[PDB]
Amino acid sequence: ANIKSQQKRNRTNERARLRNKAVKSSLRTAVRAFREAAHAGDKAKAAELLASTNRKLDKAASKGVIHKNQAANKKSALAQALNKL
Amino acid sequence: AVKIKLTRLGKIRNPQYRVAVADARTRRDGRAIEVIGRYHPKEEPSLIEINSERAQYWLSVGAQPTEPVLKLLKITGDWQKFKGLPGAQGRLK
Amino acid sequence: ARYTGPVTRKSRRLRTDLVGGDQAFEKRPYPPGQHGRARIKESEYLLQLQEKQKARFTYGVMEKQFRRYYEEAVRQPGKTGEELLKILESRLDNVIYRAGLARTRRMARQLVSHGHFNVNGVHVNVPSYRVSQYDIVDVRDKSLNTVPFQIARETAGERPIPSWLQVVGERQRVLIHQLPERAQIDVPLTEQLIVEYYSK
RNA sequence: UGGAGAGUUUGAUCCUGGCUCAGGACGAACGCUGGCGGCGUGCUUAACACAUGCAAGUCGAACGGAAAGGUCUCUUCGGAGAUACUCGAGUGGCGAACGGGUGAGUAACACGUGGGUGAUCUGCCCUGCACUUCGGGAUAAGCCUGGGAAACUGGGUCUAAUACCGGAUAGGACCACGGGAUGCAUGUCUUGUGGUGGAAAGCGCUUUAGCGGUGUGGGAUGAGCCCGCGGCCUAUCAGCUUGUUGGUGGGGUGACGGCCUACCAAGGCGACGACGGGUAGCCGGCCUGAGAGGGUGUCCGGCCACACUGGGACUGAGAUACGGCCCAGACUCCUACGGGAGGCAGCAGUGGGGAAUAUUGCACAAUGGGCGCAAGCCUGAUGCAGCGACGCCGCGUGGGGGAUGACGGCCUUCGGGUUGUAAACCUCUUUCACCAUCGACGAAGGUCCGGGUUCUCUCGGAUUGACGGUAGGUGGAGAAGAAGCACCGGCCAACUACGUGCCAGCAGCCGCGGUAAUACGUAGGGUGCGAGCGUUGUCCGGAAUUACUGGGCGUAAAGAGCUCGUAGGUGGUUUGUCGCGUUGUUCGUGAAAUCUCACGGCUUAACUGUGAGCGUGCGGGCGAUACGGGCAGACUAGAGU
Ligand SMILES: [Mg+2]
Ligand SMILES: [Mg+2]
Ligand SMILES: [Mg+2]
Ligand SMILES: [Mg+2]
Ligand SMILES: [Mg+2]
Ligand SMILES: [Mg+2]
Ligand SMILES: [Mg+2]
Ligand SMILES: [Mg+2]
Ligand SMILES: [Mg+2]
Ligand SMILES: [Mg+2]
Ligand SMILES: [Mg+2]
Ligand SMILES: [Mg+2]
Ligand SMILES: [Mg+2]
Ligand SMILES: [Mg+2]
Ligand SMILES: [Mg+2]
Ligand SMILES: [Mg+2]
Ligand SMILES: [Mg+2]
Ligand SMILES: [Mg+2]
Ligand SMILES: [Mg+2]
Ligand SMILES: [Mg+2]
Ligand SMILES: [Mg+2]
Ligand SMILES: [Mg+2]
Ligand SMILES: [Mg+2]
Ligand SMILES: [Mg+2]
Ligand SMILES: [Mg+2]
Ligand SMILES: [Mg+2]
Ligand SMILES: [Mg+2]
Ligand SMILES: [Mg+2]
Ligand SMILES: [Mg+2]
Ligand SMILES: [Mg+2]
Ligand SMILES: [Mg+2]
Ligand SMILES: [Mg+2]
Ligand SMILES: [Mg+2]
Ligand SMILES: [Mg+2]
Ligand SMILES: [Mg+2]
Ligand SMILES: [Mg+2]
Ligand SMILES: [Mg+2]
Ligand SMILES: [Mg+2]
Ligand SMILES: [Mg+2]
Ligand SMILES: [Mg+2]
Ligand SMILES: [Mg+2]
Ligand SMILES: [Mg+2]
Ligand SMILES: [Mg+2]
Ligand SMILES: [Mg+2]
Ligand SMILES: [Mg+2]
Ligand SMILES: [Mg+2]
Ligand SMILES: [Mg+2]
Ligand SMILES: [Mg+2]
Ligand SMILES: [Mg+2]
Ligand SMILES: [Mg+2]
Ligand SMILES: [Mg+2]
Ligand SMILES: [Mg+2]
Ligand SMILES: [Mg+2]
Ligand SMILES: [Mg+2]
Ligand SMILES: [Mg+2]
Repeated sequence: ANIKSQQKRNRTNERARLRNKAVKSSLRTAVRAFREAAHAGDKAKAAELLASTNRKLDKAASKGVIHKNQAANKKSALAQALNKL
Repeated sequence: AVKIKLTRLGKIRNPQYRVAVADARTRRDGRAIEVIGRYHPKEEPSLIEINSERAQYWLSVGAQPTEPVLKLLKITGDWQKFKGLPGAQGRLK
Repeated sequence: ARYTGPVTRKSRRLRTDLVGGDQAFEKRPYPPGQHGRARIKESEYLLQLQEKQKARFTYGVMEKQFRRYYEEAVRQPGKTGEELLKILESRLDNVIYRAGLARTRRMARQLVSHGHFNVNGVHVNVPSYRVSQYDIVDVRDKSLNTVPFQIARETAGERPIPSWLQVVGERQRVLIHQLPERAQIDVPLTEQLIVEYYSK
């Protein structure tokens, strides 16, 4: 653009979007994996993967890649999802 | 942040001023949350007044005044009686 | 702006000797002009207009200023004509006329305009200022030993002094007891026709 | 505490009834004229295209580094020496969503007013409590190079941080089971048990310089959403709606929600105007009016929408993201033809349209804002300043005398009248302009150096104002430099003469001028104004000529040809209750500014400030039930059998 800050600001925006992309790819692939676990109803791997799923979800919440309200929404969602498995 | 700033409501050749509480992200002649004083710098000593009992309320809750208001705040003495200084008394004339 | 013209002409036109003493008046009491003697049509609007012109040219007041004074007189509580006369008296050139420190209005006005006057020791040069209660009507200290200002002494007995102002001795300073109401106001003119006029 | 009428239909009349006029106002324009000051105000048309300049920046107390200044040096006599204050380029944080403009679009919870959020978010600000614990790996920048016209970009080493990643502990995540409080149902808070989980950081020091960070509870503020009421034309727009109406399970959101989705049912809106067409930003306000109303939404202020046209995401607490990004489209420019750049409805300013609206100025002096421990830097916000009589207010362009009532002019009944104390003349004083000079308040302010018990405070010293040598005071000179505009038959205030002779022409209206014009041109006089006066246009008034206040329908315009009947409007007598209308009181709100009253100050005024009304309305509580309304009844008088 024109402003000395604006070029630097965009150079930071690309960094933000890419490092954010790593995270949301991780959590999307992981919620899909949890759905694979729950749909099968193994209840052993489904029982033991929560230690990873809520772990990385709360990591995401702490780093602020997403926001704690929807974080709670999703974690309640899968909690009640296995509550009927 | 909530600011106690000096808002200009004067003429070309007279800068009358009137002190309130307002959000920082607001223009001068906008909506002030509540009016707590006035300042006319045209008489010999001054024309100064602050409410002196909502100013304490705003300073306690976190309404930080600006740099020209901080001086006037020591003058009315509310700063000293809010910070526990030995010069708590007002010092206007 | 000021009229800056003949006075007995408009005294004739208004058919009333506005100023105090005029030999140019009373010789030809009819209005001037080449048709000076014709029988004028006594219309209501005619006498109202001549009457408002009387009220203006008596005090040397201009049109929209007279307007503004009338629109605040109407707004003031009670009546309107008494207060309009009150305020047009309270103009300080009329104050000098009542104090007797002038011969005619056009130099009572200029003694103010030309800065020979402090009120509360404040240099005033606008002749439209309104005197308040208890106020002092004073002169500059350096005005002394000037020809009109010293003929102003022995000419203080031929004209009666109103009771709303007090004039004193070797310090030629007036004290305004109060704002004069109705009676001590000299009345060369009946004054309800101004009131009627501006409802048109 | 506030309301005016006149002309015009007839031979004459009285009604009805239009038309016209007398008033006021503008973001105004045009004609003539023109001194200044104060204070306001200035693209109303093309949301048409923009040359040129600035309008968003900040931190060396976060780090790697030494591009410039000065230093400790050597020493070429013009190079080396980062160690070193100082600091170019560079990494990160915050800001950039505030701030300013325009009103295109929008008839909409967009706006005004009042509420709900037990359905929500809110960086930096304040407060209460614990923690700062171990580590890792990259990368910029730099350096060596490659390609391309550039715009820009590929390759290889090398280095950090409050950048990134991995950890341990940590309740305000979750689930389940329970307590304890409250309701307004989904529900709300405080807790316990158990099982899961997620945070951080360092930077400086004259040796009591200091800046941080993180997890959270509560405030404050900003915001989001939803809803009752209100606010244009039109039926020569009557059928609109399928994610439409609802539900369930999900998804998604900060949050409820068809916001989205799978399934199921077939519902929702509308004659109280759906759907549609046209027009339009809305408002406190402004203009007018006696008010009710009518017109309008310009300065100011609040809200919304938009940013060349159209569509979309990102970061971040926060996005119509005007001076951010992605794409398409239209328009201007460079290209070496492969490719790229631009968006003034920001401050100016240019071109173009119009009847028409301005300086490519100064200062950050003040305030508001951004950043930094701070000094400090940025701020076309802001303060100002220039131009436009564009509007309001104020003030001058002399005053007192002055008859033989002078010359000249005009008329004339030829004796005179009129201009006219108006002039000549005498006499007096300089508001404004002229010259000279001093010279500001706006700054109990902003930094430095004396003293301060440290936070603080001044004894008291230097220096800092765009406005500006400006406003203002004083001295010098002499009426000396300073008036024009409109109109004169009635409305409407103001008349004679000469020139013209249905011609020129005037005019708002009805009318004038065809040989004697108070109505055309000129002169004189006069009137109303006056740095203003007139013409236009627009709006209100008069217009009780859309009538709620406040009108009418036999013959003036106006009773449907008649009846029945739908919605609607309206409804006899009486009893009891509800208290919706109505009504009383209080609380809250009805921002500020505006308007009114009283004071205060700018020399008065315009203008400003303060206190009191206004804010008519709305929400909650406590009263009432006379009238209207709902309900439960009763009567026979209306109505019907
Ligand atoms: Mg930066
Ligand atoms: Mg993948
Ligand atoms: Mg959910
Ligand atoms: Mg007839
Ligand atoms: Mg006739
Ligand atoms: Mg009529
Ligand atoms: Mg001219
Ligand atoms: Mg001015
Ligand atoms: Mg540097
Ligand atoms: Mg921006
Ligand atoms: Mg903005
Ligand atoms: Mg415009
Ligand atoms: Mg390294
Ligand atoms: Mg860590
Ligand atoms: Mg843990
Ligand atoms: Mg910091
Ligand atoms: Mg479906
Ligand atoms: Mg559903
Ligand atoms: Mg759901
Ligand atoms: Mg439009
Ligand atoms: Mg009326
Ligand atoms: Mg507006
Ligand atoms: Mg405008
Ligand atoms: Mg444009
Ligand atoms: Mg975000
Ligand atoms: Mg731009
Ligand atoms: Mg502009
Ligand atoms: Mg033109
Ligand atoms: Mg500044
Ligand atoms: Mg400041
Ligand atoms: Mg200006
Ligand atoms: Mg002017
Ligand atoms: Mg003009
Ligand atoms: Mg004036
Ligand atoms: Mg002088
Ligand atoms: Mg007349
Ligand atoms: Mg003739
Ligand atoms: Mg004529
Ligand atoms: Mg007109
Ligand atoms: Mg009417
Ligand atoms: Mg009309
Ligand atoms: Mg009628
Ligand atoms: Mg009838
Ligand atoms: Mg008829
Ligand atoms: Mg009939
Ligand atoms: Mg019947
Ligand atoms: Mg019927
Ligand atoms: Mg019916
Ligand atoms: Mg009924
Ligand atoms: Mg009844
Ligand atoms: Mg006063
Ligand atoms: Mg006053
Ligand atoms: Mg006021
Ligand atoms: Mg108000
Ligand atoms: Mg019967």
